[PDB]
Amino acid sequence: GFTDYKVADITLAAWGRRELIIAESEMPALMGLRRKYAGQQPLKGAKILGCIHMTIQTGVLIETLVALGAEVRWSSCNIFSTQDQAAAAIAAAGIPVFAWKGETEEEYEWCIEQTILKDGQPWDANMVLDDGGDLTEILHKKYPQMLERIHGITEETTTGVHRLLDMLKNGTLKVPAINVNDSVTKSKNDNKYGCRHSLNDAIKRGTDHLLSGKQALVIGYGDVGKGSSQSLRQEGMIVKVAEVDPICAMQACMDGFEVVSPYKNGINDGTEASIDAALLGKIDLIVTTTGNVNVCDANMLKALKKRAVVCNIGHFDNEIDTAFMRKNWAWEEVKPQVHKIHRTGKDGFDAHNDDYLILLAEGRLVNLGNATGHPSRIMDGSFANQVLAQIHLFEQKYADLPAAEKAKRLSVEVLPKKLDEEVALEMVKGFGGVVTQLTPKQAEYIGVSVEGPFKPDTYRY
Amino acid sequence: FTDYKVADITLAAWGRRELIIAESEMPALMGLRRKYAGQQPLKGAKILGCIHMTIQTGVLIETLVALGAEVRWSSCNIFSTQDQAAAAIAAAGIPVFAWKGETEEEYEWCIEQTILKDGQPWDANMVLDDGGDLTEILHKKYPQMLERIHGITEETTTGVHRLLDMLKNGTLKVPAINVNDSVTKSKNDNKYGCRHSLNDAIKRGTDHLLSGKQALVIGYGDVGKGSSQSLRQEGMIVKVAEVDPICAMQACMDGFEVVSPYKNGINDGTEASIDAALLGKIDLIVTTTGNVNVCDANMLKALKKRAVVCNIGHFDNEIDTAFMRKNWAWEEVKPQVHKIHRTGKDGFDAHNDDYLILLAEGRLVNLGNATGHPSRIMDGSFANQVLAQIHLFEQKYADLPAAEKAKRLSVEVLPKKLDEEVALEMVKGFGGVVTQLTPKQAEYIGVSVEGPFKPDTYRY
Amino acid sequence: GFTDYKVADITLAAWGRRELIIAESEMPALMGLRRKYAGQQPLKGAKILGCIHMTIQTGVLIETLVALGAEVRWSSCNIFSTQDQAAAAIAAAGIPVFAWKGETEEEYEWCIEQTILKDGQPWDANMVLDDGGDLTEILHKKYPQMLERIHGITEETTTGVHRLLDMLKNGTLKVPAINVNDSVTKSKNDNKYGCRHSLNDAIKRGTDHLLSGKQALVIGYGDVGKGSSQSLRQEGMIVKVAEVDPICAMQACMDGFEVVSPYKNGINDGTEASIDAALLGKIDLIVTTTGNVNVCDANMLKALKKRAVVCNIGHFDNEIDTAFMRKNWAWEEVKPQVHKIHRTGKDGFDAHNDDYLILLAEGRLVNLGNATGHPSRIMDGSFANQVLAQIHLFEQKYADLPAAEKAKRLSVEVLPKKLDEEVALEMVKGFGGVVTQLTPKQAEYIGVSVEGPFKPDTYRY
Amino acid sequence: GFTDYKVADITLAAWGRRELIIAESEMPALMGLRRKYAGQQPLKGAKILGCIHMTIQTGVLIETLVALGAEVRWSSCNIFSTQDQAAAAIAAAGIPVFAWKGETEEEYEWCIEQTILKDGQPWDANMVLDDGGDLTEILHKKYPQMLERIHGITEETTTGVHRLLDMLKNGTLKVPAINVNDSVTKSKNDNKYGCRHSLNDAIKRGTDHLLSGKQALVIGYGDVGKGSSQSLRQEGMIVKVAEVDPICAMQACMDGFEVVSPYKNGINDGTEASIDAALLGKIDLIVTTTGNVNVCDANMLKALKKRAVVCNIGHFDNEIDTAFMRKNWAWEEVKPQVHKIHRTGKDGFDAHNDDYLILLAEGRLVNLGNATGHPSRIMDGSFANQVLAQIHLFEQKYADLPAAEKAKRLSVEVLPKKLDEEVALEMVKGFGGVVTQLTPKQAEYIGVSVEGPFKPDTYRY
Ligand SMILES: NC(=O)c1ccc[n+]([C@@H]2O[C@H](COP(=O)([O-])OP(=O)(O)OC[C@H]3O[C@@H](n4cnc5c(N)ncnc54)[C@H](O)[C@@H]3O)[C@@H](O)[C@H]2O)c1
Ligand SMILES: NC(=O)c1ccc[n+]([C@@H]2O[C@H](COP(=O)([O-])OP(=O)(O)OC[C@H]3O[C@@H](n4cnc5c(N)ncnc54)[C@H](O)[C@@H]3O)[C@@H](O)[C@H]2O)c1
Ligand SMILES: NC(=O)c1ccc[n+]([C@@H]2O[C@H](COP(=O)([O-])OP(=O)(O)OC[C@H]3O[C@@H](n4cnc5c(N)ncnc54)[C@H](O)[C@@H]3O)[C@@H](O)[C@H]2O)c1
Ligand SMILES: NC(=O)c1ccc[n+]([C@@H]2O[C@H](COP(=O)([O-])OP(=O)(O)OC[C@H]3O[C@@H](n4cnc5c(N)ncnc54)[C@H](O)[C@@H]3O)[C@@H](O)[C@H]2O)c1
Ligand SMILES: Nc1ncnc2c1ncn2[C@@H]1O[C@H](CO)[C@@H](O)[C@H]1O
Ligand SMILES: [Hg+2]
Ligand SMILES: [Hg+2]
Ligand SMILES: [Hg+2]
Ligand SMILES: [Hg+2]
Ligand SMILES: [Hg+2]
Ligand SMILES: [Hg+2]
Ligand SMILES: [Hg+2]
Ligand SMILES: [Hg+2]
Ligand SMILES: [Hg+2]
Ligand SMILES: [Hg+2]
Repeated sequence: GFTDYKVADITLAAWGRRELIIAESEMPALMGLRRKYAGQQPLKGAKILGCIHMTIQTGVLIETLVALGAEVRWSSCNIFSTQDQAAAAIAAAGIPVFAWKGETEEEYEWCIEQTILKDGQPWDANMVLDDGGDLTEILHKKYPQMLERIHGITEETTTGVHRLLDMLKNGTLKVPAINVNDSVTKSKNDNKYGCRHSLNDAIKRGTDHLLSGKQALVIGYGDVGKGSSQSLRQEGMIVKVAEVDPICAMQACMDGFEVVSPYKNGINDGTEASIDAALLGKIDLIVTTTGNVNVCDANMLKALKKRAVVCNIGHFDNEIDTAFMRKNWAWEEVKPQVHKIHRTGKDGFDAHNDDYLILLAEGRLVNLGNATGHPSRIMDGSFANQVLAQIHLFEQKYADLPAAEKAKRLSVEVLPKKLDEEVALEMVKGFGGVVTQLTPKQAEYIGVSVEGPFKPDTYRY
Repeated sequence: FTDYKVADITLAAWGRRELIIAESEMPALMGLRRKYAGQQPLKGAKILGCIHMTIQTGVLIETLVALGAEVRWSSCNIFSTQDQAAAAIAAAGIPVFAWKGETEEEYEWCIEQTILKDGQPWDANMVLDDGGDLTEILHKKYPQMLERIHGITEETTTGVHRLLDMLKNGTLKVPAINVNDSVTKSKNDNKYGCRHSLNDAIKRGTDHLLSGKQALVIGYGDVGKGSSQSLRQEGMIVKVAEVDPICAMQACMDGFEVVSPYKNGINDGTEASIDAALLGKIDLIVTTTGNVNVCDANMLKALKKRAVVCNIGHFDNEIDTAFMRKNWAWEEVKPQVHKIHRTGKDGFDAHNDDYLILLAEGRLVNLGNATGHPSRIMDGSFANQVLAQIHLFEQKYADLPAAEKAKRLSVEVLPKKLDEEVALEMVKGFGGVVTQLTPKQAEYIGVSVEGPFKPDTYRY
Repeated sequence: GFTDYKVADITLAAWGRRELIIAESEMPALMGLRRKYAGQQPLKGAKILGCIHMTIQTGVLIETLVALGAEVRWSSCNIFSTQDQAAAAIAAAGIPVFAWKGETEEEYEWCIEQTILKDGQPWDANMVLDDGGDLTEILHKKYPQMLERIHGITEETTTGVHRLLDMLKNGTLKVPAINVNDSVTKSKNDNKYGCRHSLNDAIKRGTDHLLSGKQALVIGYGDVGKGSSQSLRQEGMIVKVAEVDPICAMQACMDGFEVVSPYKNGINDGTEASIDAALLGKIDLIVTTTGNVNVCDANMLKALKKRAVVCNIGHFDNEIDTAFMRKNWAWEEVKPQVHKIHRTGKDGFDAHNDDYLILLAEGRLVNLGNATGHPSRIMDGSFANQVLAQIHLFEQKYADLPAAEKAKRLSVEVLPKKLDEEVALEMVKGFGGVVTQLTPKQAEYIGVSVEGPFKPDTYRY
Repeated sequence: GFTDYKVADITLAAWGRRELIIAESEMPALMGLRRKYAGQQPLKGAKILGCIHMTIQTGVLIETLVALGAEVRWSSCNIFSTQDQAAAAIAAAGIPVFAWKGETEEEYEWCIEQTILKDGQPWDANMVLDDGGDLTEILHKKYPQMLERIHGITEETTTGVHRLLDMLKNGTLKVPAINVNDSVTKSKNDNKYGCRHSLNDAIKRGTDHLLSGKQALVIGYGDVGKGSSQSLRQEGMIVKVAEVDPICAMQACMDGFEVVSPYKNGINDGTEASIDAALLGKIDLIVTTTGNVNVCDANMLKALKKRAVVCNIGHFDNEIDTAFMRKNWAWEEVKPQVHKIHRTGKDGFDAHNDDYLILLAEGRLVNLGNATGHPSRIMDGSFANQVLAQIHLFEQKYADLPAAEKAKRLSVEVLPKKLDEEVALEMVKGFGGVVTQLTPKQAEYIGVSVEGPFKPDTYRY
């Protein structure tokens, strides 16, 4: 008689379970942790609030946490990112999950509240696993009594880590966090290769456009921008890159991309006159990758080539000024998470109008909104880090420390390099890769253990 | 002017024509030349320099001199000098001791001619090093000169490793700047420089088709990443070896098969541990590690007939060339190309089929068989070298009280703001246009509109 | 009260129409023909039996034939290739179409029969548009009388053209044909670049597998093999290629692939001992591209690495020995067109068994079965050629010619190079591409017209 | 006392011989022919006039002809293409060769005449091996009596075949020819992948310029322009392509290039105003690949970005208007085959002038002029076809045919596909590739012999 969940359709569970059984075979780092630690039950007593895209990959993460002893209550961190078969399979396993594809904002907030509250009162949570910081913010603003008994936060993504550091700087962070994003087996695997796999995927599923021979503009060349640029260049797009960071721009030039600004001399006045209309009038596809605000602005949207695709793969939809488009232009749904936005005006359009843009996932993360996000074998790295981070903070028991002892551990830290390497090794073995073992003489020559770690903490890979 | 030794001074006019082209390819370095000419920030600097005597190094040397410095220069490798570059520098009245094809004895004699002027220690007060050989000779043989030296700026991964070892052991006597770990060095030169120059060197030495053939790249650090791409972009089927599982994961995701020369990755020192089936299919092996003996005698015995062997790490002992010199007959094809006949030491059949081709006698192949990295890439490295010389010279460490010294005795990198300023001049060189953050966006991500744009933790 | 159709769900018509309007914007060659010829109605009196994948792209073709004066009756040429929203939109425009995704063989045969018959009697067809030759063969074997009134066949694909050339050599071909496949703007566009876009697309939709770092074997390196190999390599697969043709093998080597045989020394002795078990045990993905029979045989399937994906992008499913798999192994449906094939035997599978292969689209064309086939901007070339071919053979009126005139025109021919060039020019202008105009001096220098054709008939591009 | 040669430096022979011995190991098709035919001496009595770039590769070809029984007299077909060590090694083997790197035009013509004449009178030539048609033209215009006793011409390159086809159409061709260029193992090997190898090679040797991140324009997208574009794109250049052939242009778009014209709307109006000065002012590198005249004209050269590199890889230097630059601008030699062309005027220049172009090889084929041309393993295919073509025409003995029989055989033909396949098979084996053998059932299914040929003559690969 399990009823503590809300999903689109519980009858999708058998399909979900079939896809989780496949995903386990694609996630050797995560299933290596499930096997190594099952006997010790390192998360026995852990009560984890989780807010991360309710995908098949997240299903394998949740079932690993539970297999190691945890109880969880789960929600998705985006209105369009749930895979309803994954949510159904987790609910069918007796796990509280509140998530469906195509939530309203009001439904999204309700789902997070259903994880925080059990039977109308605060759950006895003692751990947080977050992607983006929405759940972390809600606890700090609305449930400070709950944070007293929470040992830590493990945060998936660049934007969430930024939010945590902002809190730590202001003295408002209440519990220590692990920056899961900045493991190399997360940042330089998931953020880059995941977007390489999933950006072109999402654009094909939404539009079935040919990409070969068409013009793209990628805004940003961080980890997401580098993967996104490759996703499109490998398909034969002519890609131009925009950046504010000249080091990232230098990489884009060396990687074979032209570096351009939407604005004349890179100076945005706020005026239409500052827009490079000739440049934007040639672009078939714009992708935002920044974690910043209004990097695809109203004046750019007005200047884009007719019938251009617009999408965002950064964490939050405000990278694109979709509010401007909702206020001024007519939205025609092609199919779910695909809109033609008619620049002829707000009330009504001609069905054969040529002056439209195609917006994917209403500006929300397009890989998860229009496809299935990153593949299992990539999310293996991110989620093996999540499990190690949950074990570490749970074992430290911050909530039970005296005040003077809390003050010494209240930090946002990354996992040790040795753990990042042990995750990587399982990922390499999963490809059938064979790492060389250093001879004792070689290990002495370069000043490392045969076991590693192999690099200094300053190393950038 | 006679205070120099080069292959042929008559090559000076050609070297000057190529320096004028290189200046047009090096906007970051020429931007510094123009920004700081007025102030003469290196007036009174006396720089001992030991780095590959190429056209690119010529532009560095003339930048230092234009900013007020005096220099004395040698190459840090027996095969890396461009004789036209060394001639142009000598013709400009700068002391330089370098030629392509030095013996080891000539190599040591060149470094000693920088250290000594007219038979006595030069009054040197700055060091610019690539690989640590000059640093090491000053510490072991000329410790007194180090009492008047304000610091060392070190170019390469291997040299920085040697500096950090000295610092660990308390033997380092002057502070150093790790130039290698600017992003506009490590993630520019080490990677993209090898992408440009490895296939260049192979083609000039052998003129072999690369497309369709099998390569093994040992290492997947910055040099191994660039080397793998140099080969893959030509259509090679590239396999990668690594001891670092994170670097191996990157190779797998970059589309390479990750393999070991040894069964299960375990080198037990015996022939039985060699994966003979794997090595018997390899047409090209490239070492990129900065480690010792990563292409060993048993690997060399197992390689496919007529495989090419080369090293692009700093030192020749990545490959066991000593083994080949002791066991096998060397046939010079042309300078820096040898066929190594596996049939015996004291002769070979001119038509023997059982040989390897060794490039640059196992020394850095890009510089030995071609011209190393291109100007527009070395612009990043060398703009960092100039900023690093200006910083340590302005700090005047040799002139500080003992207590002040002990606090400044470190191996540091340049600040990120300077790395970003070098990158911006490189981007403008390509006609790239960086976007300016709005005040609202700068507030939103918590940075200055001017930068720096990233925390020190950021890996790019 | 139109009712002369059978589709999955007429209510999908509005969605189909939205996608057709987008597809028109992606198909400048085909809509250039619709606009150039509308006034002249060159297919006035044409009654076309068509049997080509009922996709959005085929809808733009159909509505082009109709806009130039044709009547059509339409079936799909594959049980899984129909897009139900495309079939619905065509049914809704009052065109007879018999097609849905997931037909049985019996339902496939029934749909072809509904195009051939109108009200229980042979339709007064006078033109055939075919893909693969099945409708051509049915007319020749079962409705020979109908071929007396038919002016010609236009055939889309390599396999269909092979079958026509066989009929012509045996004297069994009754009407003239145009080989549409061998326009350069078909064979060197669709067959190659279409499979580049759509093979990785279909594998991602079916499995969501990471491709980067995994081992593929592509059987064949013709136009489909070339595009398929690029589809996988550009995602970071380690691709090996098999071939029987040493010229195509040479091209694969030069393109940077290792050329291997599933068989020791390339010799299939029919025994397990001739299988290269070491090679096949490292393969994560096998793709058949040959148009030949049993190129992924039972012994190969037994030797494949556990959890390998198996698929076919050739015209017919017998490239893979799926009959062996149905007889011997247990099929578990993951979701439509995705089956795990448990190598543990016939009489039950374990949900958690690790010893299975994944078969896509039951061995049928994977790009059309698991995704949407080639994109509109590629099918533009193929379908502009189809329209030109239909116009040409309909204008020649073979059925109306005296016997001695017929004998001189009974051929399998390609379209003239000038029309291939004019299709190409419209495709290039669709990218914003600008061709140079030869000066008269340069035209004279190379022996051509400023207007083209630019190349001799021998030219291979 | 052999003296019947002229080379730069006979002391380079031992170096040339060392490189020939390495080249033999890289040319398995050509050394397979040497082994197959040495016993039968099929070129016993052949007296071959040869005019083809005097490289190491050409050396292996010459020594193969000689090993099969031929005598030759040799010249280079370009003033800058000779490798002096190769010429020295051939002279040291007692073979008449007249060739050095850096000939004047007068020396070039003299070398060809030294092959034609032995001891001041016509040599008893009976075969011709040409690359570009210059020897063929001289024999037709100046030595018709020598053509009476010649059995055939074997022509290497696209430009030479065009010249033969013009002579055949005008009835002026006096002996039959084999078009070697249009073997697939020539045109789709040498012309494409040779230039892929050798273009970037020559640019790096001449300039040592970084190519990554810079802007290129390739004029033409036939076999040489396809290879050239890839040489540059694989280095990270941003490549734009010009074409007059829309089918070639459609290939460029689909391959991921922007297709542009040096002229506004592609139309040369006779004036500077029709030059797209905005486009050319961004180009760092222009490469001509056309076999046409003045495709990089004076007005394009005036508009190019300061410090741009200019080069040609088509057969003749007149692709670029170098006569304009010689008449109007000051040439500064950087080093051999590298000139800075100062656009500030003819008389002199400032050493630090910024307003110059860098011209490679004085506009002569840049791969051979600034590097070593194509590699041995590619030239293997071309030169195996040359040997087969020499055997074929020498065996046919056209010179000895009566007039009525000559008229039936006077043709420009390609080698049969079976021989092109046999060359490709030796090249594939050279890579370690393994071709699959068709089973009898598969051979019947696709209508071919198990031995091949595998494709119809219409097939384009
Ligand atoms: N969709 C996914 O699956 C996914 C995966 C990982 C991360 N993310 C999210 O993607 C975003 C980017 O993450 P990341 O790891 O690449 O961050 P990052 O810091 O590595 O890169 C962002 C880049 O944006 C650039 N930028 C900022 N403002 C700009 C502007 N106005 N114009 C141009 N460039 C500008 C920065 O200079 C920086 O290099 C974050 O919101 C992150 O949480 C999404
Ligand atoms: N030729 C050039 O122009 C050039 C340019 C830059 C640096 N360098 C030199 O190249 C070398 C490498 O520099 P880097 O910056 O790439 O260093 P790095 O530390 O980034 O990379 C070296 C890699 O070698 C790997 N490795 C070590 N031992 C190994 C073994 N036994 N088998 C397999 N892999 C092994 C390490 O795991 C590491 O990832 C250094 O010697 C450096 O000074 C040369
Ligand atoms: N799925 C699609 O959208 C699509 C697109 C175009 C064509 N097609 C179909 O794809 C198939 C191939 O078409 P194509 O145009 O590439 O034909 P093709 O003749 O160009 O190539 C087929 C290749 O298969 C090779 N081959 C044959 N038997 C082989 C074997 N046993 N092992 C290895 N290689 C073998 C041949 O040598 C040949 O090079 C045909 O059935 C055609 O109708 C499908
Ligand atoms: N350097 C080498 O080693 C090498 C190798 C092979 C061939 N070649 C020579 O290269 C040249 C090209 O040979 P190919 O086999 O590529 O010929 P091709 O006929 O395949 O291609 C030449 C292309 O140039 C295009 N073209 C002609 N005029 C043009 C113009 N004004 N603007 C743009 N495009 C234009 C044509 O449309 C055609 O596609 C010939 O001279 C040939 O002899 C040189
Ligand atoms: N399939 C997936 N399942 C769960 N989270 C994912 C998936 N694809 C991408 N993400 C995550 O989305 C985050 C952005 O909210 C990224 O940091 C990444 O770790
Ligand atoms: Hg979340
Ligand atoms: Hg999120
Ligand atoms: Hg750039
Ligand atoms: Hg040095
Ligand atoms: Hg060095
Ligand atoms: Hg791997
Ligand atoms: Hg069909
Ligand atoms: Hg079909
Ligand atoms: Hg010639
Ligand atoms: Hg020639």
